[PDB]
Amino acid sequence: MACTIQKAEALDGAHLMQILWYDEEESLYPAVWLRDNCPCSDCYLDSAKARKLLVEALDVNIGIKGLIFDRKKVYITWPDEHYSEFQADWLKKRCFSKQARAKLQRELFFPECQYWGSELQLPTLDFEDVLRYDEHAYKWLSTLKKVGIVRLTGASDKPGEVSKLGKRMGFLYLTFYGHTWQVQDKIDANNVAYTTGKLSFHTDYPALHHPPGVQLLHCIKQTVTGGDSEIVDGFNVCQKLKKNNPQAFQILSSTFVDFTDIGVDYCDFSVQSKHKIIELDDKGQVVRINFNNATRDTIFDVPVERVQPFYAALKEFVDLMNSKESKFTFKMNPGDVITFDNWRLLHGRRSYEAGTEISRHLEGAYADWDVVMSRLRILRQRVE
Amino acid sequence: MACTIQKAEALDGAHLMQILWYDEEESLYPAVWLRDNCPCSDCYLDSAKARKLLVEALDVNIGIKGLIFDRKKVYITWPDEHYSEFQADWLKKRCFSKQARAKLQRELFFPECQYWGSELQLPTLDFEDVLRYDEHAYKWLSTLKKVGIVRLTGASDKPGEVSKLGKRMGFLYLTFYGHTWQVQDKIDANNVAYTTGKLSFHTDYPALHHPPGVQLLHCIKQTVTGGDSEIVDGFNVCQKLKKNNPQAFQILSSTFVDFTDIGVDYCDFSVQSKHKIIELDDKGQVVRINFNNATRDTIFDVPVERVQPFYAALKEFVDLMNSKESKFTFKMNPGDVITFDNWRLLHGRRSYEAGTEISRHLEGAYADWDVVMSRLRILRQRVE
Ligand SMILES: O=C(N[C@@H](CSCc1ccccn1)C(=O)O)c1ncccc1O
Ligand SMILES: O=C(N[C@@H](CSCc1ccccn1)C(=O)O)c1ncccc1O
Ligand code: NI
Ligand code: NI
Ligand SMILES: [Zn+2]
Ligand SMILES: [Zn+2]
Repeated sequence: MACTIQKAEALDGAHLMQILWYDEEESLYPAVWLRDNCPCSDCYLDSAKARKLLVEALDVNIGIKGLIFDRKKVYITWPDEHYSEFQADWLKKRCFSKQARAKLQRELFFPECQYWGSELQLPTLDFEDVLRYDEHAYKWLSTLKKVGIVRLTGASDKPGEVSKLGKRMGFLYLTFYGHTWQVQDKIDANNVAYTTGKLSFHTDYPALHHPPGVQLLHCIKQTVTGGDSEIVDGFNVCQKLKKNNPQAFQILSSTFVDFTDIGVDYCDFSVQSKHKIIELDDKGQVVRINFNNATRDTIFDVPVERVQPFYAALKEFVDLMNSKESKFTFKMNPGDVITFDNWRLLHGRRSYEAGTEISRHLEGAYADWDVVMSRLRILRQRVE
Repeated sequence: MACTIQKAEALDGAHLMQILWYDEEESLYPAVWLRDNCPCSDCYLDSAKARKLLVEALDVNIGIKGLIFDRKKVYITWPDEHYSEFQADWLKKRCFSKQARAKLQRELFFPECQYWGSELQLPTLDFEDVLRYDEHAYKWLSTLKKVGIVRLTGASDKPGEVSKLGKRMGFLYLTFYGHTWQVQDKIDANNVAYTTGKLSFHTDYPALHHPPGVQLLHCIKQTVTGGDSEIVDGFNVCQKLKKNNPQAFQILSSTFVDFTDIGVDYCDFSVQSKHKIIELDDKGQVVRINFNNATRDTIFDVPVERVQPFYAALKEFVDLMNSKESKFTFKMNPGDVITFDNWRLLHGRRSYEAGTEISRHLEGAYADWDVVMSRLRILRQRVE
C-alpha cells in the first residue's frame, strides 16, 4: 500500500521526478540518477549486479522527455530516445528521504550495537551447532556485531577448530603470524625462578594499517588458577571518556601514534604504522580503537609540547578501562572458543596466582569484517 | 659528530632534557618520554623491540632526578630510583625537531613519488632477476611505490608466476576470487554476432573497505589487435582537478558513494561498502582513489540536492582522466608481468579492433601495501 504508486510526474524543468504513494508520502528522484541506473539490459547486468553504462555516455544535465505509470512501475523516455522501466518497490527502497536513506543503511550494515560495562551477559552458543545450522551461525555473527563477543562452547581438544569457523565465515585473515597461531604455556608449581605479570588492555596487531576485524581464540587445554580474562567495550569507554574528560578524548582522537613490529614467523618482517588510538568517522563517532602499548613504537612524531599532555590523556584512558565499572571478567574453559571484535573490544588478563601450576594450549586466528559482514548478509537471507 | 654529545642537562623542572651536539644543534626531550622508552631489560624487550613497561607504572608528571653523560651516552636516574642509559645516535634519530621527525618518517614510509602523464616512461625489470637478486627486488618495489607501476619481463608462458612474486614479497592477499584469478578469452577470427567495447578507467575491488593495495597481472598468452592498456596516475589527476575545479574536487573528496558486489568464486558473497572516490588523509593529501563505475551501487545515501552536483563533478573527473595528457598507453606482451598500485593508478583498456581474433589468457593476484612495505623495508637495509 506504500509500495503502490498513486501519482508520478516529471515536475518542472523535467530534471526531477515526484512519486506520491497511496500512503500520502512523497519521494523525489533526480533524472540524472534515474538515467544512470536504467535497469535495461544495455545499461545494467542483473547477474553481476554491475553497471554497463559508461559515465562518458551520461548527460549530467539530462531531463525526462516523458513518462507514464501504473501501480508498480514507471515508464520513462529520454531525449536520445532511450527507454527505461523502474519497479515501484525498487524506487521506494531508494527514496532520497533522510528516513528511507537511514533505514536502507541499517539494513545493509547492521549498525545497531548494545553497549556494556561490567553488567554484561556473555553470549553463548554451541560450536558444532554454529557449523551445521544457519539459524545459529546467523545468531553467532549477528550477536558478534551487536555485542562484540560470542562464546562458542563445545569444541574439540585438538587444533583445527578455528579453521572450521573459518570456512563457516569464508576465510581467515592471513598475517605474518600465519593462518592460525598456537600459544602454549607451561610452568611447574612451586617454581621460585619464574614471575608472572598482568596483561594490560589492548587490541591485536595495531602495527598494521588494517588491523584484524575479529579474533578467534580456541582454548584447547587449560589448567590455571587466577588467569581470569578481562575485556572492555572500547566504544562504551570512549563515550564515557569524552563525557568525563573532553581534553583527553580530543588528544587521543587527534594525535597520531606510531606502532611497529619486527620479527620472523610466516616470514621475516618489519611493519610500521600510524594510527590514532581512538579513530572516529567523518561524523565524530568512534569506529575503531587502535592500542597495544607493547607495540607502540619508541618513535613519537609530534612537537615536544604535545608529548607530555599526550601521555596524560593516555593515562586517563587506561585508568578508565581498569575501573571495575568498565571491565567484564570471565574465565575460559577447555573446549571453548571466544570470538570478538578487535576494533571494538580491548582484552587483557589478570595475574596468575602465586607459584601455582600453569598450563594452557590455545589456538588463535583473525578474520576480516568484510568477510564476516558478507557472511552475515547471506545468512540473514537464508534465515529470513 | 652529529651523534656526539657535547653537553646534556636537565633543564629546571627536570621535565625536559636539553642536549647540544658537537655540531651546534640543540635537541629537546620530554622526561616522560625518556622514562617511557627506557632501554633497560626491566622495561624494554630488546629481542622483540616491544615495550614491557605498563602505562599504569608511568608517572606522567615525572622529572629527571640527576644525569651524567659522555660523548656517546646519557645516564639518568629517576625519583623512584630507577636507572636508565641512552645511546646518543639513538636519541639523535628520535629528536622532536620538525626536520628530524620528517626525516625519520621518510626513512620509514618512503613517501617520495613522481607524478606522471602521457609522457611517462614505463619502468621495466627482468622477472628472474627480481626473483634471485635483492638489488633488483629493491629496485622493483621502490619504483613501484615511487612511480606507481613496474613492468616485469621474462616470466614463463605457464600459470604460477604471480605466485612466485607473492612468495618474494611475503604472501598474496586472498579475496573472494581466490589467491589468484584467471582470464581466458577466445573469440574466433571474424565473428559478426559479437562486439567488444572499451574498459573505462577504474581501480579494482572498491567493494571492500580495505581494497587491494597492489595488483599483479601476468600476460600468459595474448593474441589481439588493438585493445591497448591505459593507465593513469590518480594522484597527479586529483591534483590537477583541485586546481581546475575545486568544487568538483571538494565534492568527490567529501561524498560517500556506495559500492557493491555479489557473486560466487572462492565462495558465495555479498560485499557492500562506502567510499569517498577521492580519499584524503587528515592533512588534505590524496592518499587513495576508490573508483569502479561497474560496482558502484544504485543505492546513493545522500540528500537529493547533492545528487546532480555529484554526477556533474564525477563527469569532470572522468573527462580529465580521458584527457590526452593524462593517460599512458602501452600494450603488454606474452611472458611479462605488470605490477601496479591499485590505490593510486586507475586502469582501463582500449576497444579491440572490430571483427578481429581475440585470444587472451592472464593470471592476476592482489597484495597488501603493508606486506609490500615490510619487504621494501627489509630489502633497503640489505642493499644499501
Ligand atoms: O593478548 C595477547 N596474548 C595473551 C592473551 S590471548 C588470550 C586471550 C584472548 C582474549 C581475551 C583474553 N585472553 C596471551 O597469550 O595470554 C597477545 N596479543 C597480541 C600479540 C601477542 C599476544 O600474546
Ligand atoms: O579491469 C578488469 N579487467 C580487465 C582489465 S585486466 C587487464 C589489465 C590490467 C591492468 C591494466 C590494463 N588491463 C580485463 O579483464 O580486460 C577488471 N577489474 C576488476 C574486476 C573485473 C575486471 O575484468
Ligand atoms: Ni591479544
Ligand atoms: Ni581492473
Ligand atoms: Zn537503459
Ligand atoms: Zn627501565
